[PDB]
Amino acid sequence: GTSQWLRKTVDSAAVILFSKTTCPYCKKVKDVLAEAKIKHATIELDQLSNGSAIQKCLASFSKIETVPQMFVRGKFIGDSQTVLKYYSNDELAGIVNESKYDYDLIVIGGGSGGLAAGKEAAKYGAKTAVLDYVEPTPIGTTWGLGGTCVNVGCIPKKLMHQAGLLSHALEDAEHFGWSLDRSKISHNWSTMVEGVQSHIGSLNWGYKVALRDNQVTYLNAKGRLISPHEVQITDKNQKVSTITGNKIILATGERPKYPEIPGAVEYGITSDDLFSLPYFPGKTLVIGASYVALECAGFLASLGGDVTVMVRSILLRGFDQQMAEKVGDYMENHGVKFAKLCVPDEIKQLKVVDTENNKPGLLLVKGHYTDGKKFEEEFETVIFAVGREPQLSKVLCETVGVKLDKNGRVVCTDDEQTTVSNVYAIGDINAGKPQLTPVAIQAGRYLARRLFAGATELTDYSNVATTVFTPLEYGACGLSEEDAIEKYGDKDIEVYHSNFKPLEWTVAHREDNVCYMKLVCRKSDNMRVLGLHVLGPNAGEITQGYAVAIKMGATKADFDRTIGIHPTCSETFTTLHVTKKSGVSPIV
Amino acid sequence: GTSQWLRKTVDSAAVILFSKTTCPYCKKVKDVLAEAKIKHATIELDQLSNGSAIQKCLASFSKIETVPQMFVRGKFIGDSQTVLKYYSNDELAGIVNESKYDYDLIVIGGGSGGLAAGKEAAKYGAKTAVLDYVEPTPIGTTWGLGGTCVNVGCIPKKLMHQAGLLSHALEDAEHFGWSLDRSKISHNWSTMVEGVQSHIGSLNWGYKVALRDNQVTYLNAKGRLISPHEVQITDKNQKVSTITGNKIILATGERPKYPEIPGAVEYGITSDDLFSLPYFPGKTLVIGASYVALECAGFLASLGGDVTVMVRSILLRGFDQQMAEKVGDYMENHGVKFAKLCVPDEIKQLKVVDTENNKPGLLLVKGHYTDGKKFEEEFETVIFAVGREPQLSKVLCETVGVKLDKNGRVVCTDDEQTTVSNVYAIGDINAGKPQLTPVAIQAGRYLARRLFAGATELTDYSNVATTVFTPLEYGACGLSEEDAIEKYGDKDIEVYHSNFKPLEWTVAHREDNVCYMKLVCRKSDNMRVLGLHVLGPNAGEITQGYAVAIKMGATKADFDRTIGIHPTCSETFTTLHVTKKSGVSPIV
Ligand SMILES: Cc1cc2nc3c(=O)[nH]c(=O)nc-3n(C[C@H](O)[C@H](O)[C@H](O)COP(=O)(O)OP(=O)(O)OC[C@H]3O[C@@H](n4cnc5c(N)ncnc54)[C@H](O)[C@@H]3O)c2cc1C
Ligand SMILES: Cc1cc2nc3c(=O)[nH]c(=O)nc-3n(C[C@H](O)[C@H](O)[C@H](O)COP(=O)(O)OP(=O)(O)OC[C@H]3O[C@@H](n4cnc5c(N)ncnc54)[C@H](O)[C@@H]3O)c2cc1C
Ligand SMILES: OCCN1CCN(CCO)CC1
Ligand SMILES: OCCN1CCN(CCO)CC1
Repeated sequence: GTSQWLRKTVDSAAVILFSKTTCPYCKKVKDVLAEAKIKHATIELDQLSNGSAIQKCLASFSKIETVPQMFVRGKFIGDSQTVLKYYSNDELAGIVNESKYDYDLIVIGGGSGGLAAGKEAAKYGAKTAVLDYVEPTPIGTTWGLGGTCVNVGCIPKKLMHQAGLLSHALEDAEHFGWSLDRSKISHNWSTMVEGVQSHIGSLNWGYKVALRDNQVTYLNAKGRLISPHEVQITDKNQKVSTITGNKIILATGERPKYPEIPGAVEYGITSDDLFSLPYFPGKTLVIGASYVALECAGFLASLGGDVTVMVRSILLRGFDQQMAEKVGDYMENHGVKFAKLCVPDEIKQLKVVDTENNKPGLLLVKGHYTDGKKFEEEFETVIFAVGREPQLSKVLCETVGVKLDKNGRVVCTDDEQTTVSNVYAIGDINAGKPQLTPVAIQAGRYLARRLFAGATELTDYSNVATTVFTPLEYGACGLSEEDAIEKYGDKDIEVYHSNFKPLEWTVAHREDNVCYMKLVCRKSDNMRVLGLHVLGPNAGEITQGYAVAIKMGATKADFDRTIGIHPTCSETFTTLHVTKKSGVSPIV
Repeated sequence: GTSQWLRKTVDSAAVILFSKTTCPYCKKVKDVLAEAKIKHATIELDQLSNGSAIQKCLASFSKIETVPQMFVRGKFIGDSQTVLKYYSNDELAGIVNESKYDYDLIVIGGGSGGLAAGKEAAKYGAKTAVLDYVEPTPIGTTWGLGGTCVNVGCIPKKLMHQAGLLSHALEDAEHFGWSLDRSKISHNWSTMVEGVQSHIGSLNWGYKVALRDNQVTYLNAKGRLISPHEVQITDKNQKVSTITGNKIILATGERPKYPEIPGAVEYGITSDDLFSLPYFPGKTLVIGASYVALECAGFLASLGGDVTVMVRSILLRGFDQQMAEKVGDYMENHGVKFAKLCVPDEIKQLKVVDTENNKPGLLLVKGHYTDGKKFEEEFETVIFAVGREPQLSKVLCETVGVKLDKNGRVVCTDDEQTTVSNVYAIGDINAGKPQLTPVAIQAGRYLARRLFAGATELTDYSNVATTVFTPLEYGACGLSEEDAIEKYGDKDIEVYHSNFKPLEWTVAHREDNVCYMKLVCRKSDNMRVLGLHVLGPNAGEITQGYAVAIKMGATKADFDRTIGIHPTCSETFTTLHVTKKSGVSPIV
């Protein structure tokens, strides 16, 4: 296995030094390379348990068993005397730059995963290019470098959520003694958008600086993989050229889906448009029941808007359905209207958007309920949040041999390798994986280290915690209650649960017995915690730390023996005692 | 060991049933006892690995080896036929009520620990009395049932902290698009206090109802332990009587210290007075540098007050001093003045408090700095926060034989037992233990289960997480960096750290590179996490979950392999990479 690891590492690293921490010759070479500004990976064999075996195995590549040993792109370059010879003869720069390809790595896609992968690879001397292109939405919306999360996802979404949370902060402040006249307080959408967009702009710019400062080539160009090592690029001017790369990372993400009904593309918008919308949405219909749908509906209602969500069947399919119902119940009790068991048939235009005065248009939405009654109501804005999908036939020619599944996502090994052995895929287009920004980042950074620094660590995609930033937030890590029961059987599952009330809600006169948490546990495995679920404020902060404990195999006894921090919401996880099977009420 | 456990369990339980989950005779007895409203502990031997040994060992108490076996106060009462005989002859109630003592348990002190202990004990049939008396402060302040945290500690402190946090919420709201005129917004102290006190009142009342509903006797009386089983009580009317108890729990807590300087008792106040203060403090001097001092100074300044903290030497002695300095720096940058290296000499009165119009008085504080310069400044309110101390010579006669340490705290075994074998101590008066409400609660609940339900589980007092609710909150779990270095040596310690910026602070134009976190790790123990530290918003929610992982022995690798929740503050713990020894800046 050492041999297989070493051969893969040598074949793939751009520039790599096999070293020992206590060798002056190893240090001679490192100082030369640093002085010449030559970035490289380093493997200190005296820090590896099988370093002595690695050292002997190196002779199969270099005919020598000593350190240091320098490799470039699979070729043994030399020991210390040889490296210094190249340097003193001004030959070293040419040696370390020789490649069959323009780049060691081409990343197609400049989002959460691709930027993380490209930046990390460049640290080890990989000559890296990152391609990013944002295809405009149907109304023409585009944005800068950084991907979905930065421009039209997690970042603006949570900032507008915070704008919404500040509404309840204004309400609460009076009860806590602050003297303010709410009846003169209103929200200005475009002032909020301008602040959000200024921050996004600082991220776009920061990423461009980051890539420059790491000697990564950034091309604002659409990339298309035409053969395993050839990426055809089309720039702003429609100029087409081809660049070649040793390793390719596909990191192209997804875009919103539209339903195939008249008027949807012409008159509706998606989340891609919402976060830079130059007019206030006004009275809004959200069609959809995903976390995007409910998050957007939620903050729009807390900003004072007249909001309706059209739900075909259930909320948050794939999430714990008890929690999903509690999430939606809170929203309905706090101003969000729900058109349940309802689907849209047609969007018709009644007024065009006012580009000069930044006012929405007006739309007539026709639909129908399962009981046969018709839905017909006017809205100023209609947001479709009915799923997202990859768009790879734009990005890889069918002839390259990269296998997709029936949803168009890339079929990968557990080390992100596609069916084309130099081509990898990370982030939302990697089939089967949780579609989250920190997953994409960990996947890309860890992959880059395996490709170019000899690492072995894989990304662990199990028990990845999430938070839905609805008006009352929902954090989760692990299995839903229903999935646990399906997998292990009802008799092997114990669920501990409790309502709770944040201390902050007491003086503010908010609800008893609405915030809620539970631990879904496996009886036959020492009451192992299979799933953790919390509905309450700051739910992402609550949940995150428990994800470490769940990764480590926490049991109910581990939660019990831990002491709470008081007064917090999270501490209630350390004193749960009511089981669902007991039938005792969880209210407090 | 089974024999020692069984003998202790039988001797101590008030009413206990040795049972098997699948015995109809065991169920006959349980239904009788439930019908007769006889509360008891139950031990299901068929759920214990050594139940068959326990079953045989029971014959040494009962001459029989079958289940069920019922015991009362150390006496075998009978099998099923005998218990039913007592019931059918109307003799059972008398049997289960016979005791050498008025109570199975007397709790002296109705605070966090004592209420938790008393309520839990009563669940197992322990006839329980809880005594609580609040000695008035020097200005006459008193309050109701529930202890320090409920009335004059964690609960009002965090509510006033929230009032302070809402100030920054009003500031932020404008940047997020809300239109409000701050120049007409002010804070009303007494409106806030009235809300806080209404909540506290609901807790006082809830505890009284809770005790009634659990058949606990609540005596609003000062208790004094005069012999191992005799508690002398003095009621509101100065009527003195004696009650007897089998087990005694001392749970009497501490009160604020005053320095011995002229005017301190006459003209200053403490936290005991602050949380119900009927006048606004106005321009305030806090003398002290504890978490109480800094928490109180912090919220008073965020409510708009003119606040100074007088610091003799350092902040937060006993806490990580890097974090303490960052905590204080934030406060100084946000309106809190610090009189450093300064001590008070004299408080003189310039105006008496206005009891009719609810306005503060006025005080002249004279003090001196270490460089010899004099301190002389006027304040409307002076708060002493210079430590807390037990007051047990009021509570136990010296002749009883309960050993105290040199600070007046009770010297306990690891199961809370004092040097008097039926007398236990929990909470703040238990020497050496973290002085926190959830510790007191876990200690009392777990002790009650050992005394009256045959449990063996001890309270684990190690790595107890904390949060200081200063304007920028500070959460911690485990060792300070300096304590780790002292214990293991600098060469065995690695510290990973980073600044961060909450997403909520971006649009709000708050500080870069002020929030901060670190993991203090042990190199020779697989990079075990010895201490976790975070300065930032919602720090108690951030910290809590990690305390489970630290309890389980988390390493740096366990943090790394866990995926972040984005966007949160807490996720930065999952991607730390800068070490202090590297010298690389932690800024971001
Ligand atoms: C509204 C919304 C809210 C969200 N909120 C959260 C949240 O709170 N927390 C969380 O963890 N996740 C959240 N997500 C998910 C997160 O945004 C994605 O998981 C993440 O962005 C995926 O990263 P990626 O690198 O796979 O793709 P992306 O970030 O989508 O980046 C892919 C980039 O490649 C570009 N591209 C596509 N094709 C090409 C091509 N041929 N050539 C060049 N460039 C191309 C794309 O235009 C894009 O810029 C949210 C998503 C949405 C839509
Ligand atoms: C300002 C302040 C803020 C705090 N904030 C926090 C925080 O945020 N989180 C946290 O975990 N901890 C906090 N604490 C600590 C917490 O309050 C204590 O750890 C906790 O209250 C100790 O509980 P206890 O049961 O030991 O004693 P107490 O809660 O003090 O209860 C003891 C009771 O016994 C009464 N008593 C005393 N003698 C007698 C007697 N002879 N007879 C009858 N009754 C008697 C006392 O008057 C009191 O009512 C704070 C403390 C203070 C002062
Ligand atoms: O989109 C469906 C995602 N789904 C929700 C999160 N789940 C994990 C937490 O319970 C798993 C899958
Ligand atoms: O009052 C001193 C308390 N002190 C602070 C908390 N510490 C633990 C977290 O680092 C331990 C002790």
